[PDB]
Amino acid sequence: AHVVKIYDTCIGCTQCVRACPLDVLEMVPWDGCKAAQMASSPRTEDCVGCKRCETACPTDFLSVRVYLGNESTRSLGLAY
Amino acid sequence: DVAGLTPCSESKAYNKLERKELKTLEKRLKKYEPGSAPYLALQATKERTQNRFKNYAKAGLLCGNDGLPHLISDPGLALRFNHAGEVFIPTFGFLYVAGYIGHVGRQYIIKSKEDAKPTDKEIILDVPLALQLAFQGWAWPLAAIQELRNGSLLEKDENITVSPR
Amino acid sequence: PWKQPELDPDTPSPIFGGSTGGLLRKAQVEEFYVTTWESPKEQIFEMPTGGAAIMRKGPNLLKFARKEQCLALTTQLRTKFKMTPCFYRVYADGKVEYLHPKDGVYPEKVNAGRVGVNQNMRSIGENVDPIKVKFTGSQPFTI
Amino acid sequence: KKKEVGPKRGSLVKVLRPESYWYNQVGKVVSVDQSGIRYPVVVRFENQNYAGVSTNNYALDEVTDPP
Amino acid sequence: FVPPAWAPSLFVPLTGLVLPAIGMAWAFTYIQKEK
Amino acid sequence: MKDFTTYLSTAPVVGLGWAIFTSGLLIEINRFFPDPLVFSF
Amino acid sequence: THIKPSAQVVWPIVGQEILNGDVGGGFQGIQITSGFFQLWRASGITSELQLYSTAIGGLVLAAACFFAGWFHYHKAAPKLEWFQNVESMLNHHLAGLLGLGSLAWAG
Amino acid sequence: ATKLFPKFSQGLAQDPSTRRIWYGLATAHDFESHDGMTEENLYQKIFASHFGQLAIIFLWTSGNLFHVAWQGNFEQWVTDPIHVRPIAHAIWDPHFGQPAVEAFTRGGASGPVNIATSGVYQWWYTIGLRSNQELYVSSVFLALVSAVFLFAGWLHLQPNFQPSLSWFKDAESRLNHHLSGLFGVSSLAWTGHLVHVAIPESRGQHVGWDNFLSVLPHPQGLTPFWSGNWAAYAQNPDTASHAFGTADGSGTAILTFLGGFHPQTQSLWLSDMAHHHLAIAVLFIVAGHMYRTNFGIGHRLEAILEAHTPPAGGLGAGHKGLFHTVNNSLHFQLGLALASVGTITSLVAQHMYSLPPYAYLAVDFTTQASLYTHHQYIAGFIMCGAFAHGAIFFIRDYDPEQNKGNVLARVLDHKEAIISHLSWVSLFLGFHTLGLYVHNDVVQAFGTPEKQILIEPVFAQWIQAAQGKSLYGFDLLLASSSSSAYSAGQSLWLPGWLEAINNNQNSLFLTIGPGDFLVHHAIALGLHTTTLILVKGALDARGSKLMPDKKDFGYSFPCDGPGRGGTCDISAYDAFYLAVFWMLNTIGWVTFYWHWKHLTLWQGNVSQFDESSTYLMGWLRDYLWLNSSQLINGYNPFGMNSLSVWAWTFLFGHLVYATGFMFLISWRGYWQELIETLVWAHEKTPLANLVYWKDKPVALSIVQARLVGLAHFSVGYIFTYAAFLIASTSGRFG
Ligand code: CLA
Ligand code: CLA
Ligand code: CLA
Ligand code: CLA
Ligand code: CLA
Ligand code: CLA
Ligand SMILES: CC1=C(/C=C/C(C)=C/C=C/C(C)=C\C=C\C=C(C)\C=C\C=C(C)\C=C\C2=C(C)CCCC2(C)C)C(C)(C)CCC1
Ligand code: SF4
Ligand code: SF4
Ligand code: SF4
Repeated sequence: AHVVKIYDTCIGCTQCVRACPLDVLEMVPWDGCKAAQMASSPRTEDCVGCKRCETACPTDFLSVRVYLGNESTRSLGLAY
Repeated sequence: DVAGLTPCSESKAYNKLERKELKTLEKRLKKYEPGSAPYLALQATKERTQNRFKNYAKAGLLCGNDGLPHLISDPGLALRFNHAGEVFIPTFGFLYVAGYIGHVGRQYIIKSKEDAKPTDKEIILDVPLALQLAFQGWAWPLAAIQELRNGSLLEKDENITVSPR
Repeated sequence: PWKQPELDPDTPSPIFGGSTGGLLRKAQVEEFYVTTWESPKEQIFEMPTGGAAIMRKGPNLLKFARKEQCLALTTQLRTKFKMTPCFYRVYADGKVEYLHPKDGVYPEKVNAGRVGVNQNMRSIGENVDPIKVKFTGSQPFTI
Repeated sequence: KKKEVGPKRGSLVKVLRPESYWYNQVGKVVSVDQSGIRYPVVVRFENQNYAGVSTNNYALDEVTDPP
Repeated sequence: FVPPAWAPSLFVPLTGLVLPAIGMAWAFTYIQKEK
Repeated sequence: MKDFTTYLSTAPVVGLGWAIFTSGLLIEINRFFPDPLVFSF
Repeated sequence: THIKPSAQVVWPIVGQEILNGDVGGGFQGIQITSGFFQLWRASGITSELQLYSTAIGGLVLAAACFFAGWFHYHKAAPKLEWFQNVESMLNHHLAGLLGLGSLAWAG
Repeated sequence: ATKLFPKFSQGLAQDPSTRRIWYGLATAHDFESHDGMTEENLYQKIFASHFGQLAIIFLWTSGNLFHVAWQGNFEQWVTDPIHVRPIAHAIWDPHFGQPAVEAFTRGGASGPVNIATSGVYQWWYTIGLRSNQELYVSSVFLALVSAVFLFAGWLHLQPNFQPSLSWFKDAESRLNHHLSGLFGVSSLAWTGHLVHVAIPESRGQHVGWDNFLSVLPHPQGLTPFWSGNWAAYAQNPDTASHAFGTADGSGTAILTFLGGFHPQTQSLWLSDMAHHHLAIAVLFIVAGHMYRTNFGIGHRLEAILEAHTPPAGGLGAGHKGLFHTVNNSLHFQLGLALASVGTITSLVAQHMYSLPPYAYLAVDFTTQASLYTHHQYIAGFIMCGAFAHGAIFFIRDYDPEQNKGNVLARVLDHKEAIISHLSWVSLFLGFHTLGLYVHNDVVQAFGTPEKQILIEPVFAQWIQAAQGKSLYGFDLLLASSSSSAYSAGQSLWLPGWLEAINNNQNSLFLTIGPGDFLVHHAIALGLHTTTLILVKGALDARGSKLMPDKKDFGYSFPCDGPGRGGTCDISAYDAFYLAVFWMLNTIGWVTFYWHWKHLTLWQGNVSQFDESSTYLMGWLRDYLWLNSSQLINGYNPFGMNSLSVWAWTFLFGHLVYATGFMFLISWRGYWQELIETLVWAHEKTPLANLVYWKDKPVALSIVQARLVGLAHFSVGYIFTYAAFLIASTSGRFG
């Protein structure tokens, strides 16, 4: 499926997870940010690449990136 | 007599076009009584056409094989055949006016940035300030080249927003 | 959460007529998703696959063909009535997978029990150029 | 600890981050975190980006004086 | 050397009907070829 | 007055004023100098 | 049947006076296709004085409606229950907006 | 899942959708993105593909020769090259009706035939082919050559025959061999064939393989060549009253400098072209042994690249590091090759019509128009391909650490300045050209056309007066005998060239007026705008402010979503796909100008083009409406003339244009939802749900949608203009 990569510039604001319509991201404990939270993608096989997480990222550039490629039944959003 | 072309006064197709225009204006005029407003309107149109055809002649304008006047754009060639007033003088005048516009816009951009919310001044114009900068732009090239001399016209490449490579 | 709940097919479905955007042949060929919630009272909600339904006072079970529909229903129930539902995925052979509350605390929380995966530890824009990774099968963002 | 890990709060800074929207731009320091995070320098910018935000976190090595 | 007069009556239907039909048949079997 | 003046100080209103001013200037120039093409004093 | 309907006249400025064609009747203008001439002939309008009076009445009613909008928003704003009386709105529109206007035009 | 059709992509194999087919075709020959691909395997696949394309080209020209020989009138056209039209191929369509069969019988044929417009008849008459048996043996020999090339590609693909990586990367030896052998001795053999065959065949002497090694091309017999008296070859040139098919007014000359055109056939002399190709061959051979091979002499590419750096930091590091950049990145070489070849075919198009090299080619108006239009469209297409593959080079294989401070790093550093200046010049040209055209149209509309602005193109007229055209007057070079340019070559090529350039019948330096000036500025606007789009796509290919990480997303990706205000059409592929539209508009402009000017020249009403190209009403009415009367009357309820097929393919092109509008305007969400509804309809129906699809039907990708819309748009454009051009030039001429 698609590739979801999260960098260290994330501030743990949990906006990307709330904007996710397929429950791909998660919040794990961290020490590199003030909020002590870091975004993770343990369910990247269910991500369709809608880039809704990138819209909700408040940091400049993007702390979360979605790269398309190798579309599957789950990645193409097919009910059939 | 440049570019194998004849002057408009010496040309025959120019006079033929003028005669055809006068003929169709007279044909339109003959359908109205002399004591009617369309008659005076068509007479004024014919007078304007005759004045324009007289002014296009005896002014250096030349036409080739169709009676439609041609314009010479190369400086020097237009200078030695009295064709500078065709495009050479108007292009300098347009450059003067365009520099006026650019200098006035630059002055308004710079002078409305050292204040709180410059976008508010951009969207709601300071009309007395705009008119003052409008009437102060008559010496735009002097101020432009002086800003070039002191270096305030151009910004250095360190304070300029730049795209990643 | 502490113990992963097991789905019950005998739980009553919410009061609804017939759906046209319901489960297709993929439900009997590939996996299909099933959402469960616990309604304290009967009320009308809007399904993502059609019109409106009425949930029963008790357990409620619904079936969908896409996980996005399940999460849309979940977030609608959480925003409108604070229901906290949960959906499973059932394959063709009957394998049941727990999907939304992986630690039972929802992904908005942390719970100090999830290991962060697929996290690049370098800043964005510090990735190598595609010329550096050529004829290797490794993307610049996958390292 | 000693002095401060970052610049003075409220002072103008120039962002040296190339991938940022505010590269070679002047911003105002809001607060500098002292716990030891990667990007403690919070900078507020007068002009918003395409996303509409105007604040970002930068590290110590990507801020300089306004020239 | 010179082709016979019935060559337009044979090659044109061959490359207009038969050859594209067998090409689409081969391509359809190649698209849906599974392991 | 000053609220109405700031409304008149908005960009569309001053743009409209410039539009009427420039259009009227060019139209009166064309009317009192009928159809010129070459600058001949 | 011989004079084309014309109601727009241009100003002779840059040679656009040629758009004032010979529509007939000793007039120069643009041949209009709105059919306003036939509408005014169907309404019994004969002289230009009636058209002037209709124009002045239209301007007066336009100013009255513009003041009415200002009044019914800023001064006397109807409530939500006033707008929700759909039965009264339908009755007044069927009887007064359409039927009374139809009877007045018939008369 | 995991079907075997995309064997070059394991990820595409595991795609249960119809898109797997489509992405299995568009990514077919992108070997750099294939799984488990090495550089040596990529080079071997490239070599096999090149041999395949060569075999296809040779098979195609063999088929052209065979279909001209069989079901053609080559001998009848040889006898009378003025009246009877060439025949391309016979028509066997059972859907044809009897009036359609009767109407298509032209050129003295026994069946329905197509009038040839490719111009191979004139070319094969010029090179010396006269009989149908010669065309037959040439076609079968080219078919054998194509089969040999296909077998060679297969054998070089086979193991223990694949070339090494250093064999492909040996740039110096390849450059020397292709400069000296592919261009030098090829041109030498071609001009030897010219001297041996074409000049005797143009002088009424048959030279064949049977009588080869027996007839001497020059009566002196090669002894002036060894004696150094090369001027003896240019002793008795062909006279003005010389017949091309016969020996009347012939001569004994194989290499000369008779600049101009043959008066009988309005084409360049065969001896002049033979001398040209001989000089070209000598220049290529003497420059084909300059680079450093395994011998001790030669030139190293990297040494000259690194040494050519301006002092005092004019270009920073200079041209250093470009050798590895060219050698490692194949897309850079692809872009350079496509740009050079596009400039070459642009020059070919601009030099065929003014200087026809083939006998009886200028009289064939439809042939010249079709050839010019085809060459210009191909030129624009590979111009755009050069720029697109340059953007591909910038995205895929470009290491700034390698070429740091060089010319590439510098032009990537100030790319904003280049893009801004190109945008400014595009805005300037477009604003002033549209303002001038609208001003002229308004002035002509008001009944007083003398008020329009007609800026005389004095620069081109001054150039043409400096090159021999005395129509404009003036006293520059090649018009006054006191000039050194007139004195030099006064008895070499000037008397013929001046006669050719002072004639108004041919297309050699035609009269240029204010309408020509305006359309030339429109052409300049089109070229500068397409250049702006393509260099903005190439320079911002690997990154921008909206997408700094554009290199990680590849060359052809749809968007980044609706975030940051919207990011659709941000890849360099989208910039190329917009530049395809702009290139199509520009080539449409140049072809409209060429077609209208040449049509008014052939009709003799050059004044109509002079007084009608100024304003766009003249372009719409006197060109797109007046000349389309015969095209639209190809088929009607009254009957049918010979231009029925051209009207049908004109409407066909307008239809494909509309389908391009379909695939370009509407985007993916509506069609995806509609496909979902159709999937439900097929799933929930009796007597039809027994069947099923092996792959799930999905809507086409956004990049795929752009490609399909571009293809339909370009196909409709090409077919429409080809139909209009051929129907207008052939319906009233011959
Ligand atoms: C007699 C004095 C003299 C002069 C006139 C020059 C001049 C030049 N030398 Mg040089 N040279 C000199 C002495 C001189 N040199 C000496 C003493 C040495 C030591 C032996 C050299 C060694 C040397 C080397 C080794 C090389 C040069 C090169 C060059 C050229 C490029 C210089 C440069 O940096 O680009 C000029 C500076 C720039 C910053 C470039 C800006 C270019 C702009 C951006 C392009 C604008 C294009 C624009 C769109 C055009 C619009 C027109 C429109 C119609 C399209 C330039 C023509 C180079 C060369 O051959 O190039 C031709 C080169 O490789 N020189
Ligand atoms: C024939 C139709 C047409 C026209 C006129 C334009 C015009 C333009 N496009 Mg193009 N374009 C078109 C179709 C067209 N496009 C199509 C179908 C495509 C494929 C999708 C593109 C793809 C494309 C690209 C990829 C690019 C352009 C660019 C441009 C600009 C070129 C600069 C120029 O020539 O000076 C301007 C000339 C003009 C004719 C513009 C029209 C201005 C006139 C004078 C009207 C101005 C207003 C006027 C005073 C009236 C005011 C009142 C009114 C508003 C109510 C210009 C805005 C380039 C650009 O943005 O420039 C940097 C660019 O990069 N276009
Ligand atoms: C007065 C302000 C101002 C100034 C000084 C400039 C200056 C420049 N622009 Mg910019 N531009 C402006 C406004 C301005 N622009 C606006 C409002 C727009 C949006 C329509 C643009 C759109 C624009 C484009 C798309 C491009 C430029 C380019 C350029 C450069 C070429 C010069 C030129 O004439 O381009 C031509 C500029 C125009 C045609 C824009 C004219 C817009 C209106 C007509 C002028 C507005 C005047 C303003 C109301 C004055 C305010 C005074 C105040 C007291 C109220 C130059 C750096 C070009 C570039 O990059 O060159 C390197 C280029 O490609 N500009
Ligand atoms: C029989 C009485 C009557 C009449 C004739 C009208 C007439 C009209 N109503 Mg109204 N309405 C009425 C009763 C009436 N209403 C009642 C009782 C209610 C409350 C239930 C409403 C609620 C209502 C709403 C919510 C809306 C209307 C609107 C409209 C206009 C519809 C647009 C149209 O057809 O243009 C026809 C235009 C003309 C014939 C031009 C002349 C219009 C004159 C000035 C109106 C004279 C009639 C007036 C009602 C007399 C009383 C007002 C008096 C105090 C001065 C029209 C003017 C719409 C509107 O706002 O339009 C402005 C609208 O959205 N009506
Ligand atoms: C809305 C449409 C309309 C209007 C305005 C009229 C109006 C008129 N028609 Mg017509 N008519 C109509 C429809 C209409 N009709 C229809 C549909 C038909 C069916 C075919 C006819 C058939 C018809 C015929 C056959 C005839 C008329 C006639 C008349 C006139 C007689 C009026 C009369 O006695 O009525 C009754 C009028 C009143 C009771 C007056 C109203 C009460 C007043 C206004 C009270 C004022 C009080 C006030 C406070 C005090 C003054 C204030 C001051 C001090 C400031 C009148 C001009 C007749 C005519 O022209 O001869 C004269 C005639 O022969 N009409
Ligand atoms: C010397 C010539 C040459 C060579 C060797 C290449 C080679 C390559 N290019 Mg390049 N290219 C060229 C010319 C060339 N191109 C030209 C002239 C253009 C401009 C049109 C382009 C534009 C271009 C783009 C924009 C892209 C490439 C890409 C590619 C790669 C994919 C090829 C492949 O295996 O897929 C095989 C591909 C296909 C089979 C698709 C062809 C479909 C065509 C358009 C259909 C024909 C149109 C029409 C329907 C025909 C019927 C007409 C009708 C009337 C009957 C490959 C490296 C791609 C790449 O590198 O991937 C990132 C890429 O993105 N090229
Ligand atoms: C004489 C003449 C001519 C010619 C011309 C020429 C040849 C020119 C050139 C030119 C050039 C070669 C130029 C260059 C430039 C460069 C640069 C670099 C620039 C810059 C600029 C600027 C910077 C500006 C600015 C401004 C603005 C925009 C605004 C404000 C003001 C000012 C002015 C400051 C012709 C025939 C056409 C026409 C007639 C006349
Ligand atoms: S939206 Fe961005 S900054 Fe916020 S938690 Fe997600 S990756 Fe981090
Ligand atoms: S692209 Fe969409 S589905 Fe994928 S991680 Fe982002 S928000 Fe979630
Ligand atoms: S290409 Fe489509 S999905 Fe992408 S940003 Fe544009 S409209 Fe949105």
